[PDB]
Amino acid sequence: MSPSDFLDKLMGRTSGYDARIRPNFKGPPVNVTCNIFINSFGSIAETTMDYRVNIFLRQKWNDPRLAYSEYPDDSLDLDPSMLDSIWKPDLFFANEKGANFHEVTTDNKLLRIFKNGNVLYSIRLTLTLSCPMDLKNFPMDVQTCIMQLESFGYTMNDLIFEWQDEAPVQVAEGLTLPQFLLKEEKDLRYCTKHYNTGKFTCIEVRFHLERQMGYYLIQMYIPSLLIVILSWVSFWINMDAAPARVALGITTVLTMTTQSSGSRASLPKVSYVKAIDIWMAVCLLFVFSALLEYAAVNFVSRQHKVFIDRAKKIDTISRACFPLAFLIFNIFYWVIYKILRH
Amino acid sequence: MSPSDFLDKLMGRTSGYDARIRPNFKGPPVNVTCNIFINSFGSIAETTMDYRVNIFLRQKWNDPRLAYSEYPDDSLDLDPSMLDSIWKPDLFFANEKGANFHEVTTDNKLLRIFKNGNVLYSIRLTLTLSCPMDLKNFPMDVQTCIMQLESFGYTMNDLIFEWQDEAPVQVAEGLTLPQFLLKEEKDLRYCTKHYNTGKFTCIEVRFHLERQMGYYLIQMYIPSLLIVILSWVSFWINMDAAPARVALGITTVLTMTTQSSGSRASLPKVSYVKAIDIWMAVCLLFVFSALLEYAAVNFVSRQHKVFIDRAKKIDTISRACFPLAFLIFNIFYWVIYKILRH
Amino acid sequence: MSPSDFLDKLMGRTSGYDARIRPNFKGPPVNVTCNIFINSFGSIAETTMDYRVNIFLRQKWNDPRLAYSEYPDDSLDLDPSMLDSIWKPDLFFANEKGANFHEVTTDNKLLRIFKNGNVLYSIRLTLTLSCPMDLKNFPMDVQTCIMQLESFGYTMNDLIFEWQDEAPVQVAEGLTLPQFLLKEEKDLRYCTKHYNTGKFTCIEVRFHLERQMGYYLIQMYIPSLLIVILSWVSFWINMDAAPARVALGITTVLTMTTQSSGSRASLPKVSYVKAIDIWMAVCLLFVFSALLEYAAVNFVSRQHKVFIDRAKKIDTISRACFPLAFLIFNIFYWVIYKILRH
Amino acid sequence: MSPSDFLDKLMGRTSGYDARIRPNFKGPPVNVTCNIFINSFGSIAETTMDYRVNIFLRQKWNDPRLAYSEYPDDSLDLDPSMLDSIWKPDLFFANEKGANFHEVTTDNKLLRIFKNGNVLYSIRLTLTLSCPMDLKNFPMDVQTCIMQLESFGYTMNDLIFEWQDEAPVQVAEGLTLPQFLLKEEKDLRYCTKHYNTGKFTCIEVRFHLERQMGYYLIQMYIPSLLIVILSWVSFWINMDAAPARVALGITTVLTMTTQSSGSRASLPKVSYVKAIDIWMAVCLLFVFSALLEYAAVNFVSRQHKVFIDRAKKIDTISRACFPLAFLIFNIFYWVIYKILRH
Amino acid sequence: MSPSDFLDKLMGRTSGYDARIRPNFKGPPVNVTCNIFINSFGSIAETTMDYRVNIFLRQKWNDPRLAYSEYPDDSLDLDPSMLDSIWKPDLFFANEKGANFHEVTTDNKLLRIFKNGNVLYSIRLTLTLSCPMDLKNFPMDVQTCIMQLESFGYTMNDLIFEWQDEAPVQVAEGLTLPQFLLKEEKDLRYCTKHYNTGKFTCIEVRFHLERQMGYYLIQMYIPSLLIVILSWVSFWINMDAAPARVALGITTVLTMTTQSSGSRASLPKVSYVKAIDIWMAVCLLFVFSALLEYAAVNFVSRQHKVFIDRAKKIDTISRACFPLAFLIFNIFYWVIYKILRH
Ligand SMILES: *[C@@H]1O[C@H](CO)[C@@H](O[C@@H]2O[C@H](CO)[C@@H](O)[C@H](O)[C@H]2NC(C)=O)[C@H](O)[C@H]1NC(C)=O
Ligand SMILES: *[C@@H]1O[C@H](CO)[C@@H](O[C@@H]2O[C@H](CO)[C@@H](O)[C@H](O)[C@H]2NC(C)=O)[C@H](O)[C@H]1NC(C)=O
Ligand SMILES: *[C@@H]1O[C@H](CO)[C@@H](O[C@@H]2O[C@H](CO)[C@@H](O)[C@H](O)[C@H]2NC(C)=O)[C@H](O)[C@H]1NC(C)=O
Ligand SMILES: *[C@@H]1O[C@H](CO)[C@@H](O[C@@H]2O[C@H](CO)[C@@H](O)[C@H](O)[C@H]2NC(C)=O)[C@H](O)[C@H]1NC(C)=O
Ligand SMILES: *[C@@H]1O[C@H](CO)[C@@H](O[C@@H]2O[C@H](CO)[C@@H](O)[C@H](O)[C@H]2NC(C)=O)[C@H](O)[C@H]1NC(C)=O
Repeated sequence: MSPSDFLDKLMGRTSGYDARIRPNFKGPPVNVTCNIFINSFGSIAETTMDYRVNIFLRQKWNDPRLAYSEYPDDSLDLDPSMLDSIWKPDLFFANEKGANFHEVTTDNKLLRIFKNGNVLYSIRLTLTLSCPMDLKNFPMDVQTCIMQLESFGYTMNDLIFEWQDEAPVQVAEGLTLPQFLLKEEKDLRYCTKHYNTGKFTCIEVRFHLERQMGYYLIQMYIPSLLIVILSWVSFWINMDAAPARVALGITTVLTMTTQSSGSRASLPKVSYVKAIDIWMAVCLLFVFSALLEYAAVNFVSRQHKVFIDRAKKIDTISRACFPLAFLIFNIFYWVIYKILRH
Repeated sequence: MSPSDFLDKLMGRTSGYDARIRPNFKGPPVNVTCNIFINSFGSIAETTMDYRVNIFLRQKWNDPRLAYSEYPDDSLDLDPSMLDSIWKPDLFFANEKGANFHEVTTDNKLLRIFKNGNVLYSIRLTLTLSCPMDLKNFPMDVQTCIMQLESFGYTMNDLIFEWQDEAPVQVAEGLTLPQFLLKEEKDLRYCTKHYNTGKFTCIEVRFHLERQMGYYLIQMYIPSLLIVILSWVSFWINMDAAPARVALGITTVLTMTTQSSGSRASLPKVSYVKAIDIWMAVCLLFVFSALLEYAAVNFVSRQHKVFIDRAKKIDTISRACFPLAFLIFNIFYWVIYKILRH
Repeated sequence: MSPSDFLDKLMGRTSGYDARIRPNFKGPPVNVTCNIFINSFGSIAETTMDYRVNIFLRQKWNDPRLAYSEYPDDSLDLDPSMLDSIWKPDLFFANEKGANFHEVTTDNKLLRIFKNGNVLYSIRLTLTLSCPMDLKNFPMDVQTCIMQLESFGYTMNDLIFEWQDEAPVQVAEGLTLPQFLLKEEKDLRYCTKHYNTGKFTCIEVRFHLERQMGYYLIQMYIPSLLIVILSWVSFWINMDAAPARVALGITTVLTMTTQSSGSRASLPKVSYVKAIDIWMAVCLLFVFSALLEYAAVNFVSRQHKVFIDRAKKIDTISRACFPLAFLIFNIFYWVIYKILRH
Repeated sequence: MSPSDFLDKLMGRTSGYDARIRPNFKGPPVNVTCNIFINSFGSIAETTMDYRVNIFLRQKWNDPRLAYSEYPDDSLDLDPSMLDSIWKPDLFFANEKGANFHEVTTDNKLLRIFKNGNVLYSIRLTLTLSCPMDLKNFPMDVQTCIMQLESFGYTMNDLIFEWQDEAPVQVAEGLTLPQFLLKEEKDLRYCTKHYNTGKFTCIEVRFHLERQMGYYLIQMYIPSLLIVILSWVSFWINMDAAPARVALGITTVLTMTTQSSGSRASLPKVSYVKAIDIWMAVCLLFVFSALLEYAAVNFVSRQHKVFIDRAKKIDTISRACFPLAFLIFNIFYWVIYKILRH
Repeated sequence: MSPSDFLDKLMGRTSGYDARIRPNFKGPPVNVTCNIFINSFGSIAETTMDYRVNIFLRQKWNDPRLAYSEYPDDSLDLDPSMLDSIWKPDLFFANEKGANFHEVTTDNKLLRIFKNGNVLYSIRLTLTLSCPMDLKNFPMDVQTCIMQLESFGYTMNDLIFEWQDEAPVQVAEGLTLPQFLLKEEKDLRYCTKHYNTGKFTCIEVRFHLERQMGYYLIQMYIPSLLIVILSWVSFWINMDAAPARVALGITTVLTMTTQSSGSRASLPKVSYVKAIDIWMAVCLLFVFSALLEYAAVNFVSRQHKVFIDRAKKIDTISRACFPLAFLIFNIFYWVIYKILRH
């Protein structure tokens, strides 16, 4: 017998199957088991606070009205064009901003019915899910991206969503990200919603992303430290070398400003302060104070042996004072961003 | 009895229900109560003057032709595919530039009919609403974003829109914005339209957004002030140090110009003047005048004891005159932008 | 009687109404009166030469086959889903690159039929209309944007388009533009097309846009003038101060180049010369000549009393010669761009 | 008689017209004459190698099965909704990456049938056609854009495409391009394809685009030449002026680097060398050699009358040697890019 | 006889053809032979890790139920509108993020049936395929782009995909890429998938892309080397020339920083270190050490004949030491990136 003809007998008007009535309409709720396979992951943007995924979604549930025993085959396949003749759960993604299905060649959907009445429903789709980001410690920050699966109009006494026991969420190997690193550990939660109407089923997954630091370390932190160090060689130059010392100080200030201005074009645009901003401001303050040191030294010396000793004392003190304060600032800055980060 | 079969009897040709005829076609107008739940908020742009939202819209009204008493159930659910068989209000958003519905998995729409005839209609959609912006005080500015709900072809004697009493507008917790802060207070208005045809119902909501200032303060205002201060140390250098003083002045001017040029790439593009532009121009004028001070001083001295006293008097006067004028400008600038802002 | 049932009798097969036959098929042409209400205006781009509008379009014409007298009501409303059962003009926008209708909630369309047979047809749509731009005087330029309404396949002996007498075009209050100013005066034209087939009806509107100048004046013209002025203080420095004068000249040249390079990132990208480009080049030429003046002066002096007088004469002449030529250039530049602009 | 009723008799089941059978199914092939009218032209990009057009396409062919003599009218118009009931050629654009039709108001399509059986089919559509570009001589380059019209599944013994004799291709007046100039001369070709199946008809048009040079000349070539000239004034300064000469040389190098860095942001991004790159590198090499000249001169002089003569000889030789080599390079560079360009 | 009427007899209800039943439903699997012709290739982006293609896909398989002998014609063509009445393989692209078909003029699809029952199915479509990239050696890197063809719901005992023997993959001549070079060699693989359900057929192709180096060599590597060389001329200047030597060193540092900042805007944005970053950092370290050399030399000399000899010894050693270390670094850097690259 034709499988299509058998499916017609199973789900036609003579059978009386109603696609708008859920299975077990009188008694216990329907239990749906879900799996997610992630094919691609990326397009993480802070201007819109969202990311893009391409996933495989599989749902399994039992429909006692679809049980059959006459047909020898143990499974039956349904045409994607007739999927509206069967009951399906009204799943939707809560934090979703855009989605679509895939139609290249044939429609990317599959539905299978077994002898006992179990239904397997696997579909492929692309999502744009929103995720808030903090960026308060931007060079050293960890972000969490979630994905919520919810029912639209069924309460907990009608529909229940559960994760699989073996492997709910899997990620294809070889995926890379230009800016982040996706950790292998994932969390499965129960974010049940409580409204006036009642409780609504909802399951959640969490992804942890860590940002790499090599480019920032080699392109922003090291040159700033080198410029700050170069600003210290003024204290080792003779005090009667004003056209050299003043020029060196002002050119170090200019170099610091050009470095900071160049670094701004390749950073996220936010209105609040970040750790790299704090570092940049402190380096600018250091190279700014280095010039006032020599300004104070030149005035005291010109004032008319005691005067020329006091001017030299300031240089000898500064030679050891400036690196010590810089080191104290460095250790304070690094411990609170590499330890106080959980 | 099947709920779908009962709905067919209620809204079929035998019943004679007409979807193109509003409820109470002869007498009083229809009253519609509206709720809005905001899921996401962002994508605020000044180039296009618009923002993006993802909302839940709920409408409630009474239809006496849909009252039923035979069916034991107190509520009935309608299939989203047959929503064209029932009368719905012709609501639309007046300041909308783009909208779409959501179809991932099942269509994201719901319609419920109660025994007395009340109808609940909840749908999910994404909007692109336009909002004019001023940006005349750009670092310290407050913007207001509105959302207008209007009827397309029904006058006030046929259709009336009202807000809920309990909670018209709600916002999901945890929403963040890269540039603005959304205040918790919202306004509900009655922006009724008066045309030649007649009065048309319209309700409005207002959102207040405040821009943060930490990044601008730490990256634009402070370095400019530091450069202006550095330009003042020329007055404390010996007047016979022309290769030092001239070089310091011209390098401070160059540093100011590089800072201003670097800051321009990360600002909104408008054709009118802003407060940050005023600040930048004043700082440039100060560092420009500092060099002319020394130009005047070098000429008077070379002219051939009275001459060398007059040159020193200018330096001694400038040492106190320049910071005083800068302080006066600072307090004048800050009070009119932090007080005269309502 | 049901209005829908009456409309069925009026426009059914028993009536014999044909939607593919224009009114007055044998005799005089159909006269259509048009109104346009503009809701939003913006997204003006020079890379693609186009702008975006959101408008309300209303058309009115008389159909003698739709006259009715039995029904007491003075007006009848047609369902948007059945709009294909009535004859409508084949209007289209000639300079249009993209358009779409609005479907949020219900379709944004309306059709009304009166007793005498008059038809009112109001619809809402979004356009992307193309407009060529010159940008030859870019800081001080006026652009004109047009909007053409044309018939696709009807000649002047079948279809005629006319503007309203009272108010063809209206603009909603409160619209702002980030770069331009929209003048309140509009033009109504008759841009009838003449082809081999015959004359085709076409009406036109014109919008005048003026660009603001405050940002450009405060950020490009003033700093360049300040740098040019700073380049003149070399003539007031002692001629035996080569490490000061040469450094000041070359640093002014460098500052001019940095200002010009920074200003380029925020300007329209075209391949022809603009007024701001002319100004930038002239300022660079001035600061370039200022250094050659001192180069000539240093050589004549070293050559071995008559020689040291000739060198001083050049400085004394230049002190008055350079600002005079700059002033002459300034007045010549400004009069031809603020007067010869119509 | 109704024209629609006559068309029904002409192309109904009683007539037996088959839309899947080409005219003259047994004998000679069908000859189709094509016209193209271009409404807009632009959006030329090198990152994607494509351009955008909005055109009117007209096709004419003879169908002997559609000849009529009973109806007095000499022409008949077909409804755009019933265009699938008639045979049309399967034309498509070979180098097309994206296309769509226009539906604002009514569908922008037209089909007319004459008494002898001739068919006129005019439609409006938007294309995104791909064009490879070289950019090897980027400031002075000419690009050619093509447009291929091909049949999908008909060989030369079934379908033949021909251009019109009078005016195949026309361009609307007033079109402007921000970067290129469209020449008035166009080419018509026969790019017939030869495959295993057989010969397939294909016609081609070519457009020639020339890039303007005013902006590049006034903003890149002239300032570089001015900086190179400024680097030559070191040879006219006294050899015992090291803090002036060294500073002038290094500042000219820095100015050259800043100019080159600023110019890079507004150029096409390719991985191969361009003429502007060659010019930039040569200018940098010149300003680099100018400093080594003075480095060599200072060492020879300090070495301890014969020594001080040799140092002066180098300066006197360089004063004439450097501009001569620069002039030779200039004429060599310009002749091979303005003559060897065909 | 009409070919459409013959096709109706062949694939109608009287024939009993079922489009949901694969050929040879009881026995051996179906063998499908595939060809791919690439029309365009480009839009390679590292922010989204994907590329765009426009291809022709051809599939051939044998259907014994479609064999015919009555009709004299050796081939029959099927209408694209009725393609759902025939069985087609459920091919899909595994690494695909977006796809669409082409409808300009007629639909771009073709299906032919021969006498023995063979089916030829050629269609045109556009893809957006994802490809991970490394960019760890960014100036000198080779990337591989794949394209996977897979079945959605058929195991290896039902459906098998094979490449053609003669020419599976062909590329149109004249294709260019702004950044890469496409090698002429391609690979054909068998990437069969093993799941819990069973084995699924899958074929793969690989494309090798090489990045050109001319622009990077002429714009980044050469100027950095020139600046490093210019930093070495300090060792040939007299040690008592502090205002010259210090200024030259600090200006070389500033020039290096400006070059590095300018080069950053035109590079891919990643968070890990690249070869160009390593080169930039080493050049900055060299120009940084050159200034400390003179700082050490000036202090030793001022300390108060033995002292003035030790200071000169450092300069004489550095004159040969610095270029030697630079050369060693250069050869080490180039051999490990031009040899250790496979
Ligand atoms: C769906 O799962 C729930 C949870 O296991 C089932 O509800 C339980 O059913 C068992 C019967 O074996 C009862 O003993 C439990 O008390 C039920 N749980 C609760 C909280 O009441 C439910 O039966 C399942 N649905 C179906 C159709 O089997
Ligand atoms: C919709 O609301 C309006 C406003 O309350 C109702 O109009 C009023 O109806 C009451 C009857 O209880 C009258 O006493 C008032 O005079 C009415 N207001 C006005 C301004 O005339 C209207 O009845 C409501 N619609 C329905 C169907 O109940
Ligand atoms: C549409 O408008 C035109 C222009 O007014 C009408 O044509 C005129 O009709 C009057 C009749 O009252 C004649 O006296 C004029 O000579 C006509 N103008 C021309 C140029 O011939 C036309 O009648 C209108 N259409 C309809 C249906 O009334
Ligand atoms: C389409 O055009 C071709 C080319 O002119 C026609 O083929 C020619 O027909 C004439 C008959 O007048 C013959 O004398 C020529 O020998 C034909 N050319 C070739 C190359 O064989 C063809 O007849 C035209 N199609 C129709 C339907 O008229
Ligand atoms: C599809 O191709 C496969 C592989 O060649 C065919 O399977 C083989 O069929 C031959 C019969 O000529 C057997 O001798 C081989 O043992 C088969 N291979 C295996 C691995 O069992 C298959 O018959 C082809 N399908 C059709 C419909 O002809």
